[PDB]
Amino acid sequence: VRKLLPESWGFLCPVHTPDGSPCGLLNHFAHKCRISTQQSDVSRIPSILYSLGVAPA
Amino acid sequence: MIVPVRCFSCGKVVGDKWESYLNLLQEDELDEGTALSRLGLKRYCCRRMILTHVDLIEKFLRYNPLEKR
Amino acid sequence: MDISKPVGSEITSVDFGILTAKEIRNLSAKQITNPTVLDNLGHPVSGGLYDLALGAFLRNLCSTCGLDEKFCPGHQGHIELPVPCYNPLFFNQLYIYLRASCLFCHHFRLKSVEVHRYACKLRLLQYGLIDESYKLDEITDISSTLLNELKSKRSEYVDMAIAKALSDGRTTERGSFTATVNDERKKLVHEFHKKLLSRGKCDNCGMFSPKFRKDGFTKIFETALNEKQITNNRVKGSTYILSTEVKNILDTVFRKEQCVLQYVFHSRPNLSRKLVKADSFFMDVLVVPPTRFRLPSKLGEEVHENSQNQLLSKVLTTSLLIRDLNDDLSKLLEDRRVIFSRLMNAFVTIQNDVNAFIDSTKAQGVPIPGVKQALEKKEGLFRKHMMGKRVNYAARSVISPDPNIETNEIGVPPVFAVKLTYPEPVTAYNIAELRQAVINGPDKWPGATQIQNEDGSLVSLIGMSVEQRKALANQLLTPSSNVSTHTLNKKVYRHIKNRDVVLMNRQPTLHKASMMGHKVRVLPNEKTLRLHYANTGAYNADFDGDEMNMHFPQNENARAEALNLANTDSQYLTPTSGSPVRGLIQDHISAGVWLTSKDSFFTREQYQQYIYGCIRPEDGHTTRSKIVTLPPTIFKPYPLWTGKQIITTVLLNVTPPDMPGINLISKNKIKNEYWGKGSLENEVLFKDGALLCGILDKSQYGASKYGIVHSLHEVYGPEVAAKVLSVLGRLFTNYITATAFTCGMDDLRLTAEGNKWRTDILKTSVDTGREAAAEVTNLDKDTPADDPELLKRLQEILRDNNKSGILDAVTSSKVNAITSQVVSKCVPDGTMKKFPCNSMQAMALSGAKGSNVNVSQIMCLLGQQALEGRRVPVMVSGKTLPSFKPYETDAMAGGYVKGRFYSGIKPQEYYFHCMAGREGLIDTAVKTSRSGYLQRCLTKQLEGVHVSYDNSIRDADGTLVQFMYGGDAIDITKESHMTQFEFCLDNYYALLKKYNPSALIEHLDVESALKYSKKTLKYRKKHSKEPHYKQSVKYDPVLAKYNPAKYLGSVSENFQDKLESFLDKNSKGVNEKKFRALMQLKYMRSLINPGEAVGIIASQSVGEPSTQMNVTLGIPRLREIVMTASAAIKTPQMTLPIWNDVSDEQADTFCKSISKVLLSEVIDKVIVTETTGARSYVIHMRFFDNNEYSEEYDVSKEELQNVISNQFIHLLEAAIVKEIKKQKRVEANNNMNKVQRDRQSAIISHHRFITKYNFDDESGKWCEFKLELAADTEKLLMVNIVEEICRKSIIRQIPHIDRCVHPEPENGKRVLVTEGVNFQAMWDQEAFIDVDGITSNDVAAVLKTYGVEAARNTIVNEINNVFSRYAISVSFRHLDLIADMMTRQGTYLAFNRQGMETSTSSFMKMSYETTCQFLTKAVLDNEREQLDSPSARIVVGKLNNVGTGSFDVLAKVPNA
Amino acid sequence: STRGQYPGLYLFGGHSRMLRPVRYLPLDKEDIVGPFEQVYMNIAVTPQEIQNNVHTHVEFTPTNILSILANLTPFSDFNQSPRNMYQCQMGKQTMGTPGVALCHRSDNKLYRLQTGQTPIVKANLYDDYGMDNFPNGFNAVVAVISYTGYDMDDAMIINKSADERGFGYGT
Amino acid sequence: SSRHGQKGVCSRKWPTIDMPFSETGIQPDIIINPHAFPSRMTIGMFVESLAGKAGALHGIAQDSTPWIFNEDDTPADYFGEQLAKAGYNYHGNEPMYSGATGEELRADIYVGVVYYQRLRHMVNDKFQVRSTGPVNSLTMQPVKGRKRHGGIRVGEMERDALIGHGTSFLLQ
RNA sequence: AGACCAGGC
DNA sequence: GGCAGTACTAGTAAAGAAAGTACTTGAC
DNA sequence: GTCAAGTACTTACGCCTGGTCATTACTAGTACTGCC
Ligand SMILES: Nc1nc2c(ncn2[C@@H]2O[C@H](COP(=O)(O)CP(=O)(O)OP(=O)(O)O)[C@@H](O)[C@H]2O)c(=O)[nH]1
Ligand SMILES: [Mg+2]
Ligand SMILES: [Zn+2]
Ligand SMILES: [Zn+2]
Ligand SMILES: [Zn+2]
Repeated sequence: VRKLLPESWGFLCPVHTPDGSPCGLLNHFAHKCRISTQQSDVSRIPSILYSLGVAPA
Repeated sequence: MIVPVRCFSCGKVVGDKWESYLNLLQEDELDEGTALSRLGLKRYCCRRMILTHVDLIEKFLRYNPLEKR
Repeated sequence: MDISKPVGSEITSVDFGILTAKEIRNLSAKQITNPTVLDNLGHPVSGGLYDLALGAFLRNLCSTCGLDEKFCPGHQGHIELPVPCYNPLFFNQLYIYLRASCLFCHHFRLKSVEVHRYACKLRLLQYGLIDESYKLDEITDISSTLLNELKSKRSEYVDMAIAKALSDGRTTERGSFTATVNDERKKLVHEFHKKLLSRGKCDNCGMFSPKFRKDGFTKIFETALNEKQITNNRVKGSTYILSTEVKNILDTVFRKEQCVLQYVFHSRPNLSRKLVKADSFFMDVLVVPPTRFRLPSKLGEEVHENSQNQLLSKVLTTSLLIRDLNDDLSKLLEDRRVIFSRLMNAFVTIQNDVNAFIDSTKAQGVPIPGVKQALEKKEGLFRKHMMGKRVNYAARSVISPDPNIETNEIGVPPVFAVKLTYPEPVTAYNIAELRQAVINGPDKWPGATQIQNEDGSLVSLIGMSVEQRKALANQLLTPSSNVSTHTLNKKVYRHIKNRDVVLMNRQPTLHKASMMGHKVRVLPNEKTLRLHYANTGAYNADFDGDEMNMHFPQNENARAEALNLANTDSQYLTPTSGSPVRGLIQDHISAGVWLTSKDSFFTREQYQQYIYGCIRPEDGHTTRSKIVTLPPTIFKPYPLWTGKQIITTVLLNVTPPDMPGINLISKNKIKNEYWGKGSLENEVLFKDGALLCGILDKSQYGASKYGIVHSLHEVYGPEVAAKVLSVLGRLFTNYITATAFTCGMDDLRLTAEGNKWRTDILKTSVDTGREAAAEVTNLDKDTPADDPELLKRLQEILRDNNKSGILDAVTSSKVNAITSQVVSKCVPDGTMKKFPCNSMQAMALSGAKGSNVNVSQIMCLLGQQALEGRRVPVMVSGKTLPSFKPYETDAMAGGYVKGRFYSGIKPQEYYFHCMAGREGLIDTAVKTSRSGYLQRCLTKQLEGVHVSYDNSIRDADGTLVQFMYGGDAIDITKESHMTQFEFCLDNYYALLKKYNPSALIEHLDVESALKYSKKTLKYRKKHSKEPHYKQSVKYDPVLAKYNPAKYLGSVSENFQDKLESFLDKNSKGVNEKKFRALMQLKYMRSLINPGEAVGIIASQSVGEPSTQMNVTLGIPRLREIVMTASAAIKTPQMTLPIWNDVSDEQADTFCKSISKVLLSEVIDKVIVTETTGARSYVIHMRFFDNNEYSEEYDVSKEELQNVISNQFIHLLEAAIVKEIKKQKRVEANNNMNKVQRDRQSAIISHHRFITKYNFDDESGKWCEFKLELAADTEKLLMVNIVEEICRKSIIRQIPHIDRCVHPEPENGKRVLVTEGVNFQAMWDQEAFIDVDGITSNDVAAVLKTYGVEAARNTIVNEINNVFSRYAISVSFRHLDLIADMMTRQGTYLAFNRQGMETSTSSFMKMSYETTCQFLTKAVLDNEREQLDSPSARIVVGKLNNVGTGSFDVLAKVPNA
Repeated sequence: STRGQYPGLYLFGGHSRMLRPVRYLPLDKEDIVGPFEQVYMNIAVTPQEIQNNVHTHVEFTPTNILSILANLTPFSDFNQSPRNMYQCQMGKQTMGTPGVALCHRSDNKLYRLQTGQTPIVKANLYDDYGMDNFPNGFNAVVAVISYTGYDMDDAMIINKSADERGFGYGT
Repeated sequence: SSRHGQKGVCSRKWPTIDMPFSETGIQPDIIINPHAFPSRMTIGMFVESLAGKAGALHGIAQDSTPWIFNEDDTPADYFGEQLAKAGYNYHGNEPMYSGATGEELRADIYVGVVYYQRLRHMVNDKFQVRSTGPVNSLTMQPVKGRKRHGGIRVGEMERDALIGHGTSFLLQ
């Protein structure tokens, strides 16, 4: 869990992480990693997936 | 916070050159290297005082508890 | 402590007994009775917990002694528990004797002659008669007349054997209790209690007793007798029971069997002849502690009562409810049942309160801690306030580095010089300087803060003016007006001067050189400690914010130990390897390269300035009272000196005269090729104290063996080598402040040719990641990266963890051979600025600071970023990173970064280098905590082992570990130049002065040990061609017969066989016999002194190098060997010596016959076929071709048929029946021949539900067999069954051996390593394996088949090569004692709480862990201990028996 | 894929996601992607490393992967990586300037350096977060030299007449 | 501390007349050891010295956001030519004298203006002393704590070091 | 005197 | 003028992702 | 008598400096006030 996995490219900072006991666990975001804080407009996406070729469930 | 009197590495008096520096960048449109050379700051220890001074006292002075606001 | 207040009485021993109820009614000050602690208006109520009879409480006099708060010691009180309750320390043993005993005749349920068999074997183990207890057992439904004749002769044998052994000088009437008779007594009582608990009927009168039940604590139940065997209790002509009745049973059982239980509860003979009683296991009276020890905490108004007062109130609350429940019974069914069902509930709650007061984990109802849990762990009492303590007279501050300090001194601040103080008693030789100190005052160094009068009184100087303070200066040396205090004098607590001693200390104190005794020198300016640079590697101290402790010793016995014994000049060599830890570090090593160069020429003013800047005769560094110089190197045109000639006269002034100069031929770290062509500056040369050739380096001064400071330590002494490190530390500091040293950006550049060499090699790395991928994937060569077969198998590699390891080890093996081509070519040959001017190379080659791999990553390329063995991890998609496409075969894409720190690394190179950097910061964190508990388990066992005056190392209680330390009794810190015979011959006349042969003959026996050393040397050259089992030796070595510390020439046999091998070869006014007479004197003075804390040193020499850290390896291997002593070893092996007759082809077809073959390893696929509606199955297991597995596994076609016939189906028939039980909650014909129809018929007959069977008899490819079931059964999977059976069925297996590998021949010999231990089965293979050379890894299996001394030899080599893998040299004297301590009982014992139970010291076992488990085992044994162990002499405050306290001091008084 | 992650098309539009801007190469504009989304696509770190028909996106800058403190250590691709990791721990333990409303604060312990400076050597993100409002250090004439003997292992010295003039002074 | 991981306490406030001085007349206000660089490999502090000094001569701020330099255009080539246009050298070295002896030193000294940081770990928050003081109530041992004039602890790992030297009166 | 949190080496 | 309702008061009672041995209950 | 997994009690670097928040419900009582 303390390792620097490559999936954190652009989301967690590779270098800004403390030493010793919090090493690897406490870590900081990248400065452009925004976090979504509102549920987005979703309700028109199944109407425009059925036109692209999706058989309905 | 406020401009350092008597720069740290040699001892040249530097604190009388802040308001002359902002004059020679705003009215007389000089770059920062010509203005430090016109004020007599030749050694690069003397140059990095006026060049890199933040003048943070102008941000402190807006909190005056001795006056209505 | 006050040295002017003696003490005549001493505690000799302690012994753990049970505190009876009759004593603590006479012991008690006042019985306390109500559960109110303190009433209103802040007073303590009389009769409660806070009481004035229990001690003075809160500004109020005591009611027992009448003293105030400062002088009342506190007094014992008690409560009266109304019913006898269960003591939770003894309930696990009370429940043993409550069981296993008859309730009718009140013996045990054993026969009375076998209870007597343990009554008199334990009597023989109280005395020192470990061997007579087994002769007693050799004495032999049955009438009860000969049993009295049997009990008579066994009792007469004991009374004769005790009488004989006590008469024949062996055993005291107090008995003998060693360690190995504690083993035989613990083995005998555990066997006795185990046999008591397993009895059906009472063997004295034959009828049953109802079995008791304990679900949890606080309660006991007995069960009703069965409905069948009530008949036995009619032919002799569930229930909760009370603790008064449990006591009523065992007050009868312990009386009917008094003659036996006296020996179970006594380790030593009971000279008091007290009865053992059942009141021991119960407690009818709680003892409340003194009220001093339960004062309440206070934080402003937030005052809370103590936890023990909360627990003792709830006992008193129940102790009054249980009396108020006796109101109705005193007055007297419905009026009787509700008052009795509420009384019985008070019995349980008063038990649950007396448990929770003693043990918090035996409570129920985050809980309030009891009295057990104030003792147990770290933050207990043995470990937080006994073995470690807070101390007075001690400072701690940040350290700052400091030259101009004489390498044995510390620099103390002024504000530490004011506060810390020392008691000087005034004498006739103090009132000059100690009158001046008391005039100066508390705030003027050197001053004084207090005067202690003769009466014990103490006058402070703080609030005093100077006129009042000069009058007390005339009061010091006055005759006392009191006759009772006429021999006492005043003590002036003066400040710390420059002559005092100081004990410095930096955590973690991993070894004893991390806590040294420094001298003092006060400094005027700032508030920090000042440490010289030769001490910075012994404490492991850097100066980025280290703070370290300063303990100031308070008497002359301690000042004489941190100046002579714990001194920092005595700690030059560490006892781990014998290598120095002290030396100059970074700037001084970079300056001796420039000073001792050929270019350094100094004029007459420069040459004489550097000498007085370092010698300074008035401080006492010279030895001539005048600085002597040399003639210059050059006389014309003007005189010039050399930096060789600087250190020649630096060493000429600090050396003692009339003793010749040093002679040394050594080498250094810088090669000859860095100084040009024909250079000789690699070899250093000292001839009569004159440096004639060679640079001076880390190898000469610095922590490194056989340099010039290490050689000055040997020939001249430790006081010289500590002075040379001061003078050279000032010679190089003064050389640096006039001729400095810089590293810049100029030092990091390559040439335009070297950058061309760099990029042309790295263009060959663009195809390296593809060649390594094409090799592992088993394509041939030259396949493109976008090949769909290359990308298919690389996806197959990623999904497996082992296939990805052999891809990350082939690419890393190829790209690190491209890294090794740039470092070999571009440095130093392609660098712009070169040595000596290249300061980046100049301090990496000289060992000042840096490595060759550090200048590689700076100037050439940074390399492969290796993770924990592997390369950079890959995502699920086959991408190593979002920048790189999936599964590309690039070296850069997998962690090999080509950019260097000079010109930068790319953002994907930066992210790979951050993965490897975080790996180092976790291994620096998580792997410095695992070695800390290795050393704690080691030091607790080995705290008391030490050299005796017999030169025979042994434990504190007296049991003997070894007969001689290392076999030769020579100290590791004194045996460095012992076999450096070419060094000691060149320095003969100067080493003869320090050993002084002529003045050291009278107290010796020169004549006798030399003769018997020739009787054995002539015998061993004549014999000893035969191996060791034939050698009836007829002669011991001179160490086993003669004392080597007294008899000259009593040396070891390697020292004799290497001196007679040296002195035979070369023939060089010293003759042959005066050199062998001075090495035997050098040997005898290099003996180890008696009293050395060897096992601490032996356990610090393993725990401290452990922080530097297809088989298990490292600190997990040391836990398997040392700490756990596991017989369930993780990866056992066995090394098999191949004969010279069998070749490499006869050896690897041999390892195919030992390594196991599973049935799973031979099967291609298994196709079941189920048709239901009798559930049918067609199990068709398809193999590989017969030419494929008879070559690979050497399995024949017919042997594979026998595994299916006799082994596979008998495991398959079981797995089908096991599941039906647990669910109740193309090919040939059928008329083939007569034998296959009867081969089928035998399979059907001997198995349960087979109806058909046929093997491929002509080709060995398939095996099909029908397998019917009943129609009642539901569905089984029958593929997950078959796969699990096919992995457990074995074709061929030697038991406990799973693989046999033929590795490459390491170090000449031919080696065959297995992966499992079976020594019996490898003895049958004499024709292939040398059976008398089979070494192994399983230390517990070599003990079972080859014995104790073979396991002792095995454990030394296995604890050796865990340090030899990391190139860590720890000597075979520390590994010898850990071996002989772990096998000291003939078994393989661990360094843990299970392996230390056989030990005499009770406080040692109680201090380590499980404190109140060793506490109960001591008080049950009534165990007296002699206070021998170092952990037992700190609990009771005794001087140790190790080192300085290993003897007494007597004073010769002239008059009678 | 053969034995990989379970396939499917997963759309996410809810709260608490992790999101970073990235530049999308057909019709060059901004795209916002997530960690579950990024593991199967091919972004490039600079537009001089785009390979044809494999790269869908590029980053706007390689320095949008580092944090606030991580972008402000200068020339960070020349340092060994633990010494960049040590700086992010030690860049936020300095005696700097906490604020300018200290007359209206009542915090129990506060560290204020008197005359801070802006560096000659700074990132372009320095003047973008307004770290000139909070100067956490000072420019110092640093000579890399073994001259003194008092600064060998890890230590350092100051000119004595420098902090007679206020060099590194704080309350 | 610098902005690169190069921490370290102050050893002495070395006086101006004892410090090295250049030919331009300046004196450094920080001395750092060159032996802190090879094992640590912080070349961002070397190139901050060229970038800081060449910006102090011209009155300009050079940016240092990472990966603005390739392997083709090394910043040591970039900031060296800025120092060479001002009169200083391409490598960032200056000819300095000694303060004690006054002689010309051997090589030119690597100088420059880098940005230091003052950490909050002063001595005054550390640095405890005790001769005697308050004790605990039930052990009569000194109190844990610097600000209560309390003592330091000699634990188990320091107890056996006093055993291991064989000094039995230091342990008592 | 504990809990949790932030550090130091 | 004194009665009873509330709102308070101070009063005393309840509060989930590691290693090893050792004991022992399970069936047979 | 016994194997046998199952259940139970144990440790898990050193010491060093800071800061914080650390009893709650309720229950019966004396007093305050609105009222007739
Ligand atoms: N017992 C412990 N010792 C520590 C701890 N942290 C630091 N130290 C000691 O302080 C020293 C710090 O060394 P570092 O961790 O910084 C390893 P580093 O690569 O920075 O060495 P240098 O590069 O030579 O400075 C080290 O010798 C340790 O003995 C710790 O958590 N526990
Ligand atoms: Mg350090
Ligand atoms: Zn200046
Ligand atoms: Zn008393
Ligand atoms: Zn009986």
